Amino acid sequence: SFQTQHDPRTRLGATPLPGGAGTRFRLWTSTARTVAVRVNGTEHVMTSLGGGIYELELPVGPGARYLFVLDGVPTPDPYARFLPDGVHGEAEVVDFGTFDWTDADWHGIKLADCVFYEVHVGTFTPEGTYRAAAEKLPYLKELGVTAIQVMPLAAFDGQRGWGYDGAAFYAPYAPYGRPEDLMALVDAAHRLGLGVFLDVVYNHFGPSGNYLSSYAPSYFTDRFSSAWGMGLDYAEPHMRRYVTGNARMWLRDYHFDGLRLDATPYMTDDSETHILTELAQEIHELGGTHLLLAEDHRNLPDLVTVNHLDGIWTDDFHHETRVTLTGEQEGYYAGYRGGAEALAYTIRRGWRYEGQFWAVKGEEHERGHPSDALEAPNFVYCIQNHDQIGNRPLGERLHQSDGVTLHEYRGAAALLLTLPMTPLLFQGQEWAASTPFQFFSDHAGELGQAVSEGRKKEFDVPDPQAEQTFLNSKLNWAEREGGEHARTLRLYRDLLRLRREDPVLHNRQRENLTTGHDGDVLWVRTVTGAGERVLLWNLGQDTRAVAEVKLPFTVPRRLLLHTEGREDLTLGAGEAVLVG
Ligand SMILES: OC[C@H]1O[C@H](O[C@H]2O[C@H](CO)[C@@H](O)[C@H](O)[C@H]2O)[C@H](O)[C@@H](O)[C@@H]1O
Ligand SMILES: OC[C@H]1O[C@H](O[C@H]2O[C@H](CO)[C@@H](O)[C@H](O)[C@H]2O)[C@H](O)[C@@H](O)[C@@H]1O
Ligand SMILES: OC[C@H]1O[C@@H](O)[C@H](O)[C@@H](O)[C@@H]1O
Ligand SMILES: OC[C@H]1O[C@H](O)[C@H](O)[C@@H](O)[C@@H]1O
Ligand SMILES: [Mg+2]
Repeated sequence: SFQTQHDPRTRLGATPLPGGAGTRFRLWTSTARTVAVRVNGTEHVMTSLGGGIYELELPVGPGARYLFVLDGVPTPDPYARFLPDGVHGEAEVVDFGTFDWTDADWHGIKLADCVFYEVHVGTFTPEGTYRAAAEKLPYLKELGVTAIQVMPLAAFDGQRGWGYDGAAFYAPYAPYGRPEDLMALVDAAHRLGLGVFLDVVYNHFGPSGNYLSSYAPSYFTDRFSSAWGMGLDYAEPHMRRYVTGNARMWLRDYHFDGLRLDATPYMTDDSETHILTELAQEIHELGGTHLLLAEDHRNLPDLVTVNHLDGIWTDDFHHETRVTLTGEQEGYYAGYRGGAEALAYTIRRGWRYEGQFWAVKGEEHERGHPSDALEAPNFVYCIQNHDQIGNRPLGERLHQSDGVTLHEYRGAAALLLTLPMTPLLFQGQEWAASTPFQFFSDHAGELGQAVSEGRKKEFDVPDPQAEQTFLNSKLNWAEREGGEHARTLRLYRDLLRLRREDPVLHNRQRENLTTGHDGDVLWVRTVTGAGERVLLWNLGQDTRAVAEVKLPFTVPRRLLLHTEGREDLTLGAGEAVLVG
């Protein structure tokens, strides 16, 4: 009996009318005294319906250009479906009915079947567009990933950016391509049997191009703030519907299989039904198999069990892994010892912090909750993602950090890709890419200068505003064909094939997973009705024979995969083996 709050009849923004009758324009304003739409350069006064709702139907169709005029001020449409001249410009009318989808036989992807591959459209290819990205889909299918995780596409200011400065949430960022180019990308992925997920940012708007307050200051609250402005007021139903409307667009209109909600701890809502719960209700009302994941550092199972999200990006695994390999202790890395025993524990518990004191200076509190309710697929694990690379001063990747060997990097991949938790890989990870992933932006004027200054002060640090910082983050595809890059790629392929094919590795139950250690050797054991597998990872500096590792069970004898392709059951420093 949940009824969506959304009706195409009353949708805010510009919506094509049936019967070729044109377009219905709608907006909500709490403060404007005069309200007009400017279409293709001509102003038309809009009809006042009450409740600050304004509407007008005109015989213009898809492709018409418009913005609204509030008390005589031309103002971009926050509900714009496309912004061909960027976030300060006219919107284009978009008709979602005209694209010829060929993915009728695609029915989404279950979380337990996902191996995510995180893509930044601007850097994934030289062109930095959906059309160029689509040409890499067969490579990704053959690689063995099953779901692309696309960084945010909401329009933001400037000619490149990560996506976290999105301001017009309904408008795919024009430099990447037109709406139909995005549809072509999703349709192509589906035809290859790959899922496509989108990163969406419902905790804040970027600093440039967000005009919602021009319509109604009450979209936002002074009670709390975001990084860029006033906090998003989830007590206000129009603010709720701005994001639930947006979620439904991406899923229904662009055929995304799921969404990754950025920084859910900062979606503040004291309503009876939390906005996260209402998001789940709204997307499920679509009657598909769409998934919602949360990026959430609180180690809070209620995200799944109460808000009915599907899973959670859980960084304790990533952090424990990095500290294991580097010994670093700056910032939140101080929360972790690292090492075989620490990793065994963190895997056993899903996440490490289940209520214990987090002693990180400046952040001290009792962090997290018991993980018992969560099942293996509910945890999303990685050893690399945009933040864990990009929030480093030089944006270097794990194998590029001081004191990490390629052998260790390959061992880390084996651990990640054999665990029943849902893995995520960052673009280029699979071939040990030579290129960093640095923080880049392209804001205008004083704001641009403030970002450059901000980055310098926070930590030579590459200037985020420099074109070179963007270009230095571009993938170099040719390099994967040779040397250590090719070796790493072969291993990733072998791991992903084993994940797919191995009947024991099909396990998705924490009940069947056990872990432990002998000195600096980590072991991870899976036992199902199909058999037994053990992953051993030598995190020490010396060589260890599998036969001499003390285990509370008899080690399986058959060598299924060795991270350095060795014939015998011996582990060099940093190496791993899967036995069965
Ligand atoms: O404060 C938020 C929630 O805390 C508890 O929920 C967590 O802790 C429980 C055991 O302490 C677990 O059973 C549960 O899976 C966790 O999410 C509390 O039980 C909830 O009602 C609170 O909302
Ligand atoms: O070598 C001095 C440091 O020893 C420990 O850290 C190392 O050993 C950990 C396993 O116990 C690894 O995770 C870590 O990468 C190593 O640096 C100790 O924890 C540190 O506090 C010492 O500085
Ligand atoms: O993983 C825990 C960390 O997550 C970060 O994203 C939080 O903002 C930071 O405060 C915390 O130390
Ligand atoms: O601005 C007048 C009213 O406009 C809309 O109804 C908002 O949903 C409501 O919260 C507000 O009180
Ligand atoms: Mg020992």
